Amino acid sequence: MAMSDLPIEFTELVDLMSLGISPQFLDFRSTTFESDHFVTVRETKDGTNSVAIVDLAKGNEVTRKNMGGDSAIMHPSQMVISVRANGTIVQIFNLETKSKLKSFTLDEPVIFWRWLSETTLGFVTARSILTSNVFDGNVNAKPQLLTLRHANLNNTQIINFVANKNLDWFAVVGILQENGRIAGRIQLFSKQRNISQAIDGHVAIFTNILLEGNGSTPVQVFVTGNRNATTGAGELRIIEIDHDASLPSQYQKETTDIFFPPDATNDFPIAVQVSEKYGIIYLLTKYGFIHLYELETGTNLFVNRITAESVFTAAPYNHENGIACINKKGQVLAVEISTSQIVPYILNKLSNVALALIVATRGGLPGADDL
Amino acid sequence: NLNLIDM
Amino acid sequence: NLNLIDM
Repeated sequence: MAMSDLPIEFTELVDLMSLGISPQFLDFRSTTFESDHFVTVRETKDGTNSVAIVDLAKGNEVTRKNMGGDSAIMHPSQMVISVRANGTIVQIFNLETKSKLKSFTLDEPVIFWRWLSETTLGFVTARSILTSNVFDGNVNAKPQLLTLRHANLNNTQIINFVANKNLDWFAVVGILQENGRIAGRIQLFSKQRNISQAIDGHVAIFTNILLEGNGSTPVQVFVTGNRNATTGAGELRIIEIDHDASLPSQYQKETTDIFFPPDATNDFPIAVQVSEKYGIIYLLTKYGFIHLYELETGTNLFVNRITAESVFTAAPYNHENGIACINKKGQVLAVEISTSQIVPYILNKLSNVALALIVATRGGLPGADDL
Repeated sequence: NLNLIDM
Repeated sequence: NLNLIDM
């Protein structure tokens, strides 16, 4: 396929090794990525920790600071850094105003954290799942218990924690070795119902879709991807949550195969992000394959290899219209749909008029005026 | 309790 | 106070 006909736009946002980052820190624990605004690299040199903040939105400007903690993340959009020492001491600072937003010491160590929203930080301990309203102004208030972890996440490495926009549905993802492969486990929690459900999956996200009949009111869907560690079968599922009975149109569950080539036995999904505006799911594998699916139908649009070096983390890109990731060589890579080519691609390469109409209509995209 | 989702 | 980051 000629490059001008690709339905995606690919960009290298930065090469971290060009900024002087050492490859020994390019790993899931040390180089963190909450959004395409920033990359935070925790460095240790002669026994002393530091953080390098790379501002991808400002020409890859690097801000370096010494720190006493051993784990650090940036906010999705603001110059707010969250630092912890050995899971127990936690401090969150606005680097602009210099002000301390949160400062507390946990009795039970935090072992994973992730921004759930612009206002809310999620914490997972050995036993518990918590959230903090970081910007509530009460500096010493500890995170609030959301729920206990489900036993299905026992013995997993926690790799993600996501929520819906209403902050009343949540998913925690962990991985473990099983049958010589990596299996994924997900705890889904409804805050309104105070109920958890254990499911199999490597990736998860909550999103919204506008359906015919429903005016401008979206319906909510949960998107999950899985590779079965016994059978090797890959599956994407999209399922409605909390249907508003006032709305005439419901989202019928969709299931789609996730393709794995024959020599990719040990590959699995590592990230999923969604463009709400365009209704496009972007699913990335550990080995660097990107898979696009249309959100309404679950149709697999496109599969391509964006990197040969393994991906270790990912985040939304371009106001959550795409996906960005970091590979083991320190390249920060981004994919979003080509607004000029996606509809022609569906029409001409997939020969799918109905799907072309769906995508064109939802996104206000060119290429479908003659249908 | 029912499943939250059909999965 | 302890500050974990050197501002």
